[PDB]
Amino acid sequence: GTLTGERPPVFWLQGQGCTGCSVTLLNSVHPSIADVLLKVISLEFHPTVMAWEGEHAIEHMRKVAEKFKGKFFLVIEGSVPVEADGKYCIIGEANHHEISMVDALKEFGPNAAAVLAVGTCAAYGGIPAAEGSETGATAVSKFLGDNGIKTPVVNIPGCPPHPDWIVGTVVLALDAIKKNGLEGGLAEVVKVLDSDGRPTPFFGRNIHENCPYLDKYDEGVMSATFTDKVGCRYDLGCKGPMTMADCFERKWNGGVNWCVQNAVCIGCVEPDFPDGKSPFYQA
Amino acid sequence: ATGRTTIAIDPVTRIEGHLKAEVVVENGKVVDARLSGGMYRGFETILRGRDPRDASQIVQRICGVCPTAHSTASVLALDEAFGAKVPNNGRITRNLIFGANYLQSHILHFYHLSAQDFVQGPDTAPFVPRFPKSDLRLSKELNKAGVDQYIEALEVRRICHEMVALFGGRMPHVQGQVVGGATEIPTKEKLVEYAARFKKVRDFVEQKYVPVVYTIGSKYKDMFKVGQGFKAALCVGAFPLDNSGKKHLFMPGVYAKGKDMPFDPSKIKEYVKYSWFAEETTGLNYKEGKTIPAPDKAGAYSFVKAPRYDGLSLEVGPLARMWVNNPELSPVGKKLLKDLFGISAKKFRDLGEEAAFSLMGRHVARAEETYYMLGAIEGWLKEIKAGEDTVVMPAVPASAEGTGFTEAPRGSLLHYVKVKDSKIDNYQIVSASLWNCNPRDDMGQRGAVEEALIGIPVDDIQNPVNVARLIRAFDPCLGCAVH
Ligand code: SF4
Ligand code: SF4
Ligand code: FCO
Ligand SMILES: [Fe+2]
Ligand code: NI
Ligand SMILES: [S]
Repeated sequence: GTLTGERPPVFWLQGQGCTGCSVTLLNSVHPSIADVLLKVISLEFHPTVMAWEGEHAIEHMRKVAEKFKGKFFLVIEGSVPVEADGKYCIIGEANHHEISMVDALKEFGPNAAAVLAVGTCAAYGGIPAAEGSETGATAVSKFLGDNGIKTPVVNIPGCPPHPDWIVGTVVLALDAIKKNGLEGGLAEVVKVLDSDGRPTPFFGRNIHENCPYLDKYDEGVMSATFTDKVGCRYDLGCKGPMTMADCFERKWNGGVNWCVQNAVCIGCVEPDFPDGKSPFYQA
Repeated sequence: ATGRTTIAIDPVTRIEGHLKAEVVVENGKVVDARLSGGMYRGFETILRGRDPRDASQIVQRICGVCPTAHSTASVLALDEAFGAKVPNNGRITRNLIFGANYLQSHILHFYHLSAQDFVQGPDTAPFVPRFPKSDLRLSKELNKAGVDQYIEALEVRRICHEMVALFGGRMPHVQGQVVGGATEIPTKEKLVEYAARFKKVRDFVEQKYVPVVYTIGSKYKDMFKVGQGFKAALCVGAFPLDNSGKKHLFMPGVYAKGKDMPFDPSKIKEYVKYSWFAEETTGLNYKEGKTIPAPDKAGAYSFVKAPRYDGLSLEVGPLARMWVNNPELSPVGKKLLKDLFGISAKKFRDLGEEAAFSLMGRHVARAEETYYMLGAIEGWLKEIKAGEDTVVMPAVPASAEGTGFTEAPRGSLLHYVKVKDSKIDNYQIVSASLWNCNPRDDMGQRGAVEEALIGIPVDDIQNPVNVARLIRAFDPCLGCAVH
């Protein structure tokens, strides 16, 4: 990119998130996050990093949204809680009126070019929707569907996702749009999503079938302590067999480690995370 | 002479999580304040019924900026409950995992959250638009140094997360801390990799970060004269330096009404009159804590409970820890205090109570603490033994309890777990930004940041920049505060 190139507007709204999906993106190696912000996208609203604040920040987003109606990208980080008339997540206040996450998604969702549900919470409900919760935490695609909102959704799950999955899905979409225009481009993106809405370049391969300890699994050679790095981690709770992600190859944090080498995979990109992947430390 | 204006800010930006601030301004100064944490998840109820070992993964999702802190508190609570005896080398490995994220978090806070309070960024989103009169005082050269350092700090904080991941697996959300220790023995080769990254971080902290905080501070000397609040602080201890549980890098203590006092955790109670929880749960110590949301309860204004220490409203964080422990100041802090401020100082308390407990004093304390952590990490790199085991594998108990105490980058953190029938019966969390960003208690006493807002200058109601500047000095993380 260039400082002088075309950069589409992005609004990043946090519902029931932990900010981990923003922090993971800050860890992008190639392109660096500086290059993403200055050369790839125009991040017009993001509560963690933007200059302005309060009702002024909300109104700035609304002004951009009107100018780019149908064309902005809406990132959602966290689930959307529907109980108690939306009161479990208030994201702002303007005109003396509080704005719940429910309100915000109903306002901006219909007018986005696409909604990127970043993280397992936004994609599938995640920890806020797990057993023992009581806020009505809802995944983005389900909330939009329940409310008659037809805007395309792309899920980029993980708790957190790898930065390469987030940046790479943006690049996939921008490439498709450059070639085909907005509607033709988004149609080409949808064609490369799996049944759980995940881009197959990143989520189309199984961890276990590509794992370097697979020979030990087949031999029945299982580590009995976490620090034994020779054996397979299945008896310690590894969920690699049920997990679709490319972590075995790209690894984490500049390639320095990944979950299976260090401890176990907990299945963090899967629709049933956490409850269907728990207990974490037994098979 | 002017009358009242009431100013609501939602969202407060360049913090973590969901915060509304409402201040009453009269005659150019804040005279009242209310802070509202506006998002709830309910980790304390989600955790019930699970295998206790799952907690050290689940709890990290309270917050993606500080997950190693919750990981640490959780494994310490599980260690106690299970009777797990962490091997010496595992204690040190944990300190290397967690200490690297102190570096990440403080650098993120100063540059990527706070620095735009004083620095104009480039003329493109997310750096514009902003208040037309933003009170940005730096020369063209020093403003450009701030921008250049903001950009460099994006790389440095990423390198800090590589350091975390070397023995932690990945970051955010480490895999490498469990009950019984750390899951990966450090190898000679990976210790070389950690040290090489650490050198780059050290150089940035010593040469860029600590000097820029004092230098920017010297252009905002008025910001050392406001934001005192209660001038009351808490530290619960963190980073064990041996296997006795009695010696720590940060030692515990309370400071209030000009006096040092011991820390007794039985004196913690969480009040809820002004919080969205059932009235019958007010005033509980964490060992008997309850979390029963009441989002429609009249008069309440926050999902943050109100913790009080023997009735006192205390703050937490780098200022709190550095004031309680009173370490020697960094060489470059000593020099710049003399050169730029005319202050002769050797130890942290030589700043004096008023300047330390101030808006800019909290930024200085955080920079000094970052420098202090460098020496701790250097010591752990000498102490660790490549190849020595870092974990034990304990059986899950049927019936047990435990408490883990540590210091997250933003302040004091404890997790309490009670196990019954081999499952979590209760899990209670009392976190750093809980201590800072809470609402009034049942007696009407304000939370620490609410009180620190009193007296903040608002000479221009149309550009009320100092309200959120004060809030940002405390590095709020509302995901932690509410959980
Ligand atoms: S370590 Fe996990 S992913 Fe690898 S072979 Fe064993 S069970 Fe499969
Ligand atoms: S290895 Fe498993 S737990 Fe780790 S990031 Fe990949 S999918 Fe998530
Ligand atoms: N640091 C941090 Fe997060 C907060 N507040 C915790 O604990
Ligand atoms: Fe709590
Ligand atoms: Ni946090
Ligand atoms: S942390």
